[PDB]
Amino acid sequence: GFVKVVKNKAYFKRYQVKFRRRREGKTDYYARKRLVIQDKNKYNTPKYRMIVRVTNRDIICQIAYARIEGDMIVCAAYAHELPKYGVKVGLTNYAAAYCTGLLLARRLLNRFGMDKIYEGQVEVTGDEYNVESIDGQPGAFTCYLDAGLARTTTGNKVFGALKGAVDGGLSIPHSTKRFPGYDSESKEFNAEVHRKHIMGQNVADYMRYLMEEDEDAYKKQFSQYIKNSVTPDMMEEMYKKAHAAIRENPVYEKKPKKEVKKKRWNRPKMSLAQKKDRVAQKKASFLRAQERA
Amino acid sequence: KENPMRELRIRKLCLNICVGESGDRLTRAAKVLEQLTGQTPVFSKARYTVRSFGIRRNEKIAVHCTVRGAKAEEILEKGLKVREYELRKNNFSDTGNFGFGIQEHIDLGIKYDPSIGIYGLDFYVVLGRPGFSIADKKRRTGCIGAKHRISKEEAMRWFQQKYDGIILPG
Amino acid sequence: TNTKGKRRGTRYMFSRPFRKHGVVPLATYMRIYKKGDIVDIKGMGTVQKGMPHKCYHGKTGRVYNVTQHAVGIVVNKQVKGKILAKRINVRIEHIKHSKSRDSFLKRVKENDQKKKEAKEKGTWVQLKRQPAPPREAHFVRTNGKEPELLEPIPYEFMA
Amino acid sequence: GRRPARCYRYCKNKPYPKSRFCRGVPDAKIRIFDLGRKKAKVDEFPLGGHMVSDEYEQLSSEALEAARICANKYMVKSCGRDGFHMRVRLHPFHVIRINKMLSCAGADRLQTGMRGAFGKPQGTVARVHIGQVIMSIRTKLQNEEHVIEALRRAKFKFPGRQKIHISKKWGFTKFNADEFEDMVAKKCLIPDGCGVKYVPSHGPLDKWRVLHS
RNA sequence: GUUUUAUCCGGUAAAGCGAAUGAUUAGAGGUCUUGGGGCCGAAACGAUCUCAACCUAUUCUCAAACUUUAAAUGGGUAAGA
RNA sequence: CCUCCCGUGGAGCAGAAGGGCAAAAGCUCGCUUGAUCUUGAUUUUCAGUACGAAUACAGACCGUGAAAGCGGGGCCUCACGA
RNA sequence: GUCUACGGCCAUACCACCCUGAACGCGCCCGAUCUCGUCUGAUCUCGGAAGCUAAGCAGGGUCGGGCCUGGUUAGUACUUGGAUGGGAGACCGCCUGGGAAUACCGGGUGCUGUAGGCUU
Ligand SMILES: [Mg+2]
Ligand SMILES: [Mg+2]
Ligand SMILES: [Mg+2]
Ligand SMILES: [Mg+2]
Ligand SMILES: [Mg+2]
Ligand SMILES: [Mg+2]
Ligand SMILES: [Mg+2]
Ligand SMILES: [Mg+2]
Ligand SMILES: [Mg+2]
Ligand SMILES: [Mg+2]
Repeated sequence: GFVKVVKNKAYFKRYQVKFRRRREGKTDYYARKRLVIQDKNKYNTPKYRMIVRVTNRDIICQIAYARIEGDMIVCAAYAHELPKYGVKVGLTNYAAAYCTGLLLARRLLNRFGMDKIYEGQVEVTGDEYNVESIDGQPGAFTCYLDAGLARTTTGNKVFGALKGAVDGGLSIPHSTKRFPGYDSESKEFNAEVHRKHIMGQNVADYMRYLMEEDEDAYKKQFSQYIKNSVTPDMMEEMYKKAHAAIRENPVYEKKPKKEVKKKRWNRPKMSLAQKKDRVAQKKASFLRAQERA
Repeated sequence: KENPMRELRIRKLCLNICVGESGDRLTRAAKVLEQLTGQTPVFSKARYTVRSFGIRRNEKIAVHCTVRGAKAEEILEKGLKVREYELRKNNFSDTGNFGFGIQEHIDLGIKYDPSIGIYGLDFYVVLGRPGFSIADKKRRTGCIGAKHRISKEEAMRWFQQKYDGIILPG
Repeated sequence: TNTKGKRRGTRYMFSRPFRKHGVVPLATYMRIYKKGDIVDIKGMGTVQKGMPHKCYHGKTGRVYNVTQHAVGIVVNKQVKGKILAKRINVRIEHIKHSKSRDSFLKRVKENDQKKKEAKEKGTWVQLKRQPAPPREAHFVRTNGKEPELLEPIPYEFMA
Repeated sequence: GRRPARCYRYCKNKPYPKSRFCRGVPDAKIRIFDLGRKKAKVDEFPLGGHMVSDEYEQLSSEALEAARICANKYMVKSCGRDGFHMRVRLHPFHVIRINKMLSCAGADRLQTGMRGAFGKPQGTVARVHIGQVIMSIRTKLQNEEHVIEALRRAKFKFPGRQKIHISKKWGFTKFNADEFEDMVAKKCLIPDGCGVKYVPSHGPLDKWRVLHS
């Protein structure tokens, strides 16, 4: 070329790489510093954050506090363990986000032994609710939402998970502006379409809307809903009994697997002797090719 | 034999009309683009002030709009019909996407209107493969990798197979 | 004839090290500072708030007050022929724990454990660390090898 | 018009280069630093002879110009215009100043003496250390005496003490003359113009197989 | 107005410029261009010769208000009731 | 003007220079008035006086943000008066 | 032996190109009724699950560049303290202690914390 090579030797010599998770595009350190750092006059009082991460096929809800050697996770809930009871299809939606936030809330409260107190909002409605600490009793668990790189506009599944947790009984500071019920025009919160979103009524309306226009498009969209026959009329009761089962048993038990032979699926790193031998063989073969001409 | 995830396809079409000045001419050009695309266009301010072209900084100069999907396919079809399905060898960039220009906007479908000029325009189609969106996504963005890229030769070949075009030795 | 600006002569003092610019690592915030512990004041330039003055860069002091983002440090400053204990408010980005104190307290704990163990097992043991003693008598074997004879090399002009 | 060089012989100041702070510097007297057959290849001129300072001092650009001219004239006389290549290894980067006084019969005429005494740029000199090379001449191996005489004649244009040294390197390269031939044979060195390129045994093997081919 | 043992602090001397920022010498190898042009090329400089600019790998010499690296001397703290 | 690719910042951050900064401290939007009411402590010049400027708090009342938080002028070093 | 989520240190981790990827996963992918944003459902937000490892990603490779760490450079350069040492000076040697940096030549190419999966 005739243009200066921008990425020459000196460019790499002076290049400073960013943090590993910044390069991976996973952690916003500007938000993390404000989010995980405790006041110095609070010393070793942990600062709890509820990490919510919505995946292409899963929802991860975790509660963690920062330490020097790394974040310490005290409770984790996933949307892939929702099929253990109630909802089995249509995960990674708003209703499953509410369910997994509620499951995380109940599981953490059960681990800490605060269940009879801080029952949360058992009767589900979309209106705001904030648990209040009972005097003479252990205080309500307080954590702060970690949305990550998600765009926190109205109707986000991270706020669905937050609503699930605050209905489960955690004291998470929030507002109703980002719930799906909020009207950005009149600056008002409907608190009923939010309950519809929590119970998955929008998805059911989509199903019965697709049925009346394009049946094959309905099949293509809700293909797995057809399997095991999840229908719009029973979706809300499915979610209600899923919430009931979450409240009934939030304890997680692990799945054991140890009878696995130690098989390696990766190529090991070559040794220095092997690399030198490879270079020598390549030189010899090149000279052989020349002498054969 | 060929992975279905490697198929070339049009990402955007990126129509652009660069009227020299602002005002009624620019408004009529915006009406032209909206009529052609069925889609509201946007204006472009002038980055600097140049006396030779007689434009001031922050003055609305051009109008443009990006079109994606089947509408992009149809608009590109009309533009190439006007171009007689022939393009110069140098009309293709080294990044795998290309473009051309149309002198009069009424020879492609749109009928003349007396309250509308004879505006010309620029087509610049951007090719792509499934998975190019990872360079634009917010969380865990990354580059596409060398084999997944599109070369000038591949763009020319795709033009020849799809629109049975002629690559003139320009 | 010198200006009295707060940051005169800090061009390299408050500049970042090579290829260590950008985001401040979060362990510096995750450290814990109690009252009475010993900290070194450094003063990085990425954080412009709560900066120490240039006369406290490289000094070492004792923490007496802890706030949300800073600490109060009692640090000795020499002015003419007197040393006075100044009290400075410094944000935690500009400080770190002094390892001399950590090593000393580990030594104290280890010496107390040694006293307990030695009183358990009867035999006395040495705790005061002594300076480097003179080398003791020893034999140096030749291993049947005559030592190499060394002579100075002749001079020659090189370049 | 110019002060005696004894006034600026010693390195008394910090280096004062021509920069954005030292403005208005007149051009140096020496503009050409390489003479003779500069295009000659490496093997053409095996012998290299340097002239090496023995004093930490300042050499003026005028002195460098005079010595270059003298050595060039003698080398052209003895070895011919294509038989040698000379390189001046000192560049006059240090600006020397002058606090000009009015050279009339009056001190009342705004002379001010030592007030505001910082001076205007007088000229440029080069700083040379003990052991540093001032001039280099490379040529055929049989012109050793001519090189020595040219450097001896050039010595008289400089203030201090200088030595003449027939270096052990091949030409202007940094490799020893006795080890040069076999290194070129085994392709640790590749000629290019007046110098050679050292080819280490690391890098891509494509650069190795463009060699040996 | 001291050493020792731990432990931090620094950007001077030196060094570097085939490492950034400025300064600067010479050749070498490539191929685009409003470089000159080039001798027989208008004719498709049918051609390809030279000099530019540019790029690449090198090369000579430098910095109080340049720097990756980086001393000696030096500054702080600790060595318990 | 429009499009793609490279781009460690070689731009910008009011101004002198130096430092600092990249899903920043830069650019563009949205909402705003913490450039507000208060008491002390401290740092800088220093005599350890003042002014100026600054740092960390505490008590009000607010702003913004979903929130953690951040904000009592300007990213820091000057821009002032018994 | 690995991956996911959140990380600590922040290139032994970066950059360029090539090869391989079982299972979960992560992704690409499909769509725009609802939530929400656009000139454009490209990004963002939402509802999904036909196909695919082509890309991201992971592991490996390159007499690779860089980076990290050694050897050399070199007890050299520089330097604390000393002398009624040398020299016209410039500067230099010695005594007493400390002691570098290029070029050049080697080796290495992330380690690890918490929680949860996959691997007969
Ligand atoms: Mg944010
Ligand atoms: Mg005279
Ligand atoms: Mg002087
Ligand atoms: Mg200094
Ligand atoms: Mg120096
Ligand atoms: Mg340089
Ligand atoms: Mg307050
Ligand atoms: Mg401020
Ligand atoms: Mg390498
Ligand atoms: Mg010595």
